[PDB]
Amino acid sequence: STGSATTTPIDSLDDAYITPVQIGTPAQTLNLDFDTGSSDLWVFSSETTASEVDGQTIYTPSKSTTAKLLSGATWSISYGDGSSSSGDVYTDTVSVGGLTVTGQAVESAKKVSSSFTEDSTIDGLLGLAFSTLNTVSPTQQKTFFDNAKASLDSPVFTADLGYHAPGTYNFGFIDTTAYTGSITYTAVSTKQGFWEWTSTGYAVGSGTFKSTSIDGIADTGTTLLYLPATVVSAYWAQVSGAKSSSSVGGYVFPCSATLPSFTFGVGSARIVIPGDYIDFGPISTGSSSCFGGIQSSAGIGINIFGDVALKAAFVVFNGATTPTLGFASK
Repeated sequence: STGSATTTPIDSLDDAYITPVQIGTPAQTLNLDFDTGSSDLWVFSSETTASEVDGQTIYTPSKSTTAKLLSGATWSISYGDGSSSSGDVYTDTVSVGGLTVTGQAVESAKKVSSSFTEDSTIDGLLGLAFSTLNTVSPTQQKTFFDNAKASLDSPVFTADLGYHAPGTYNFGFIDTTAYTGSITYTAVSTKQGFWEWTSTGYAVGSGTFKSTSIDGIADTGTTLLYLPATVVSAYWAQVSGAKSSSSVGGYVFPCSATLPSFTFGVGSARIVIPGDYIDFGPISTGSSSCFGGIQSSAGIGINIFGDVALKAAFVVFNGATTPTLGFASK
């Protein structure tokens, strides 16, 4: 089997991407944030505290004839951005773009933090990291991809995120018309539960490529590119007037600037992020200072190849016996 669904930026800055997902019988369609950096499929629901729901579409398990409460199961997750959610657990039928899993754990939120309430465009998350990170207790549950894997034509999924434009998540096949050149595959460590790999270096604009190992994670649920302070300083040094702002919490730059591109290495191959992908717009409404899309990972403990990097590439998440990651230009 295969599945294919279109993923769409939630706003004009590509702050995140949403993909429609069918849950239950009859289908309830929710727009979920596909997140290769986490492993819980959770949704706003009829159980969510009412004051915490502000425009999201909710899953109502009582209206799904295939929903079954998973007895005694709860979940609670806290994300790197400070947001969180928690609740109970049903199993139900879940379909993405024509691909169907019966018995998928659907984590129904009783509580969400303020940032989720404030984002009316995200109905929940669909985790695509490794199932060892799933938070369901006392019996950990499998991700949608883990459940679908054995049925897929090939044990893979692909992310093709657009810049200011729709894109595609495919399960079970590689669309060889979706990228240019070849796909370069690189090794993955699953020891932290992530799609963790080692970039071979970077360049800023037309500058010299610096060979240096950058360990980090391919994370479709993180907006920006988080890289070591030395690399981020080298990038923003090329932008007249850019500086690191303590009040804003990262590098900012004059909105009148034209940004240089940023290149990262995948083996001997190179992915080029165009400069405009690095512009996240005014720091506050009406400001002429703009937020940068490359920021330091120094306070994180891990580098994050988020959407800024991934949307410059066609990305294969290869769930073969030994998982690997593939990147092609597009």
